[PDB]
Amino acid sequence: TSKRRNNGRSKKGRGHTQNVRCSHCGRCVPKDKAIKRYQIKNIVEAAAVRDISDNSALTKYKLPKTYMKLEYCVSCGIHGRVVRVRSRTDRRNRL
Amino acid sequence: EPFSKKEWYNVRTVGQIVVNKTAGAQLGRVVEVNLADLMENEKFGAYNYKFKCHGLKLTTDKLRSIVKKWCTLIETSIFCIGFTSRKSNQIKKTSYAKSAQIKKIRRNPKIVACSKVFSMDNVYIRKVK
Amino acid sequence: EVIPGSTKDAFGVAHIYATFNDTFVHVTDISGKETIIRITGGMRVKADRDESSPYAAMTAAQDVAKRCKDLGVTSLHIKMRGEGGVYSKTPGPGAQAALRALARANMKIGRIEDVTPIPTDCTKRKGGRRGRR
Amino acid sequence: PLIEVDLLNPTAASEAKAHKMKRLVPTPNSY
RNA sequence: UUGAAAAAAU
RNA sequence: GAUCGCUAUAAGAUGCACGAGAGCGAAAGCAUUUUCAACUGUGUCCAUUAAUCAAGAACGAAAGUUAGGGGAUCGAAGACGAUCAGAUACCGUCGUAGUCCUAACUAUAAACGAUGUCAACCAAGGAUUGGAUGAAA
RNA sequence: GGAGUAUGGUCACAAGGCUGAAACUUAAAGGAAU
Repeated sequence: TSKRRNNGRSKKGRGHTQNVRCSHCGRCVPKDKAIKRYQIKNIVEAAAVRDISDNSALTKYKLPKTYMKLEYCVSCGIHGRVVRVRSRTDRRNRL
Repeated sequence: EPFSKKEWYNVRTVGQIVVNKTAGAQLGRVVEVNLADLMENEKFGAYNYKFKCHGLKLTTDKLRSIVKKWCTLIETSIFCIGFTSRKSNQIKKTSYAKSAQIKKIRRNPKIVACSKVFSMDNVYIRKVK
Repeated sequence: EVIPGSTKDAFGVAHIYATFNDTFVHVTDISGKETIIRITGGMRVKADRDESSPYAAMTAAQDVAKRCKDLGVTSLHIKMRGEGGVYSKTPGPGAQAALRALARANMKIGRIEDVTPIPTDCTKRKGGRRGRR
Repeated sequence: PLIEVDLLNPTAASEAKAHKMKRLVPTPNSY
């Protein structure tokens, strides 16, 4: 029956948590049950950073990076290959 | 011809602004410039200034960058921001402040010496209106 | 010769709005009220599925450079942005393609910045409880 | 515990550590 | 992006 | 004269990042900054006043009902366009009730820890929230 | 299974809630693991 001891969430001593929106589907998912991923990406990819630095109007400009936190529902997480169906013993692993 | 009616003006003078030639020059324009360009120094690059023919604002890059996952964010109002910092000998991962402690903390920001209340490192003024 | 309304070298601001359905290459002056040239990805292709492709985005980014050079603008401040109101804050495939194509045309690139609108506290999102099945 | 110790005659140090009501004969920590 | 169905007892 | 860009308005609604197997609450539930409960402390007081409870009584998500205000977004009903053998569905667009506040109802949920309340004993270990207590400045 | 159904009572403006069977039918219905 019980596939998980925490029932898949991360909520222990509360009764309710606010919903959030899956980043790919817009499905209402609880905050603690959401699959949370943090992405830091350069605005300019490695294939173009040469051209940008080449004809640049500044002297020592340091290119910035984005910072967005993504939350997925379970169905979108698995399908998007963010997370996989692990082994029965590997489920307990939490690293 | 679409541009034959255009005239150019001037405002470190940081740049030029186009305007339609007068007919039967209007210029409360708002210009957003970087503090690095104004002071010709890259140490001021994380700021944006507004001028009206006004206000300032932290750049969007910097504001996202200085938000850390396991600390406490403190804001007030002139908008100020802050974050409780770690310590050299600190071992536990999360350094949160109490609610009672937080209310005490509510060109250079040295605001920090609140160092007698908690450990703070990332103190900025993110906006002026 | 010198086109009326043109000047010497000058600084513009290039707002690139790349969703997954289209891409806008819009350049204005430093103020942001007068626009030099605005070319989307749709005005460069026939099929509606190519309104956002890198080729359409890059091709539209070449005429913008040509017009800017004629009108005296030589350097642009890039301001990248995607449809990030409440929907995906990820700029589409043509976001980088247009940006590189601007710098590939000997056009000096000033400060770059992501101005995708991040909501502080937003309204409801389209789709319902169960998302888009 | 698993390592069993004497209960009737607690050590001098051990009764200093334990809670005031959990000593063999509860005594206060005041004067 | 589309893919519905497979009689009863052995 | 759309999409797009800068600048200003007025409501409505929301309360990101911080935000966590963290906190509080009898449960439902509670996130912008500026009366009550509980834990620790105690050579303070009372002295069995306690536990569980048919009947009975408060609170009780969401939806729903009635009457006002509000009415931005989304959207049971509904209208179109697709896909299909058909589509009255998933997909796209528009949109009434509803989603918000006030007053009165309703009293149900996969109301879940599917684990009644109270008490005694009970292997090893790391970590955490709030006090008390030594050292460490 | 019939069934939270029929009837009786009661609560609500209403949807409904609470209390709540029987006739009849059938050799399984179900739980965890290989």
